[PDB]
Amino acid sequence: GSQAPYLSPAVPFSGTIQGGLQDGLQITVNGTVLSSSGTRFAVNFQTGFSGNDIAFHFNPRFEDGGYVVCNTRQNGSWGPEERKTHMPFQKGMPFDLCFLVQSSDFKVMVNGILFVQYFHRVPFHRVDTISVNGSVQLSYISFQHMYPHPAYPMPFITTILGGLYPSKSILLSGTVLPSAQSFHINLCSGNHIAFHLNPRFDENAVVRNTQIDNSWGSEERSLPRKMPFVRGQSFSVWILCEAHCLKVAVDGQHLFEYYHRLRNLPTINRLEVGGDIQLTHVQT
Ligand SMILES: OC[C@H]1O[C@@H](O[C@H]2[C@H](O)[C@@H](O)[C@@H](O)O[C@@H]2CO)[C@H](O)[C@@H](O)[C@H]1O
Ligand SMILES: OC[C@H]1O[C@@H](O[C@H]2[C@H](O)[C@@H](O)[C@H](O)O[C@@H]2CO)[C@H](O)[C@@H](O)[C@H]1O
Ligand SMILES: [Zn+2]
Repeated sequence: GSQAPYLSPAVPFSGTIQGGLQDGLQITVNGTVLSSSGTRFAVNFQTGFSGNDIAFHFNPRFEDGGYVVCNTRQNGSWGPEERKTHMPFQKGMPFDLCFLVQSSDFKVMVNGILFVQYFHRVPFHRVDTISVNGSVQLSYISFQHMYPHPAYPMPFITTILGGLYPSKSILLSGTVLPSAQSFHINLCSGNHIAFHLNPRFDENAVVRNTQIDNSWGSEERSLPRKMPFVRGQSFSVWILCEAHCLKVAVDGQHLFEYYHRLRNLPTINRLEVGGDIQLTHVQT
């Protein structure tokens, strides 16, 4: 069983990794590097919340042409720095950063490409905390016990085992096709669509509705700001189920609430994704 994800955690952030790091554990970080608020950010796998002991410090730096520093801190002492002289991140752009823990190292992938392989210097069992600081904003941090990035056929239909309930979250990472017209995300119950999320680029709107016995209800189109999705750009979306409504955020920014119309939450046990996007991650 994998622990629940951290949704839109505020930076600086520090959170427990339930059960500590384990061989086969994959930690996914979806966020966006700030456009004009600093020149570096870091993701740390550490022991406790002090910072004196960081088993793995992943530090992208938008300095001197861009590079990334990897190191370990033990009892306040930094070890030999391991640097990658190329920068896979971009200011103002969302990213998919995944850490795969293995017996001898951390496999670090950025937007689907293996970027760094960091051999353990400190026993990975001693890591019980993940922290994030710097010029970055977070959408979510998820956990999954293990392909790190499998191919998702479109449309993608999958079962939400156990269905919905208060505190249940659904996560999605993908990319809007450059030529995208629209795409949708449905949470279904039998022959009904409990929740329909439909971003439309041509209409420049994000439509939400419910379909009962093939009949659509009142459309909800409210948005706190401009269209959050961009053509050709990667994105992340999380849907949090509460007793009275669903809360939806895109790239870490709350977009809206959608009060339940179909109330038997456990029956909402199917997720369907279709349209003009490519999927990267899905957690149900
Ligand atoms: O409410 C979601 C469904 O909308 C349908 O289109 C609506 C359209 O949004 C509205 O402006 C009006 O023209 O009525 C249409 C038909 O109901 C979509 O066709 C359907 O796929 C859902 O997205
Ligand atoms: O090594 C990780 C650690 O680096 C510190 O900065 C280093 C710097 O990278 C190096 O070139 C210089 O010789 O020493 C500095 C201090 O050790 C950062 O300050 C720290 O936050 C970590 O990123
Ligand atoms: Zn990933």
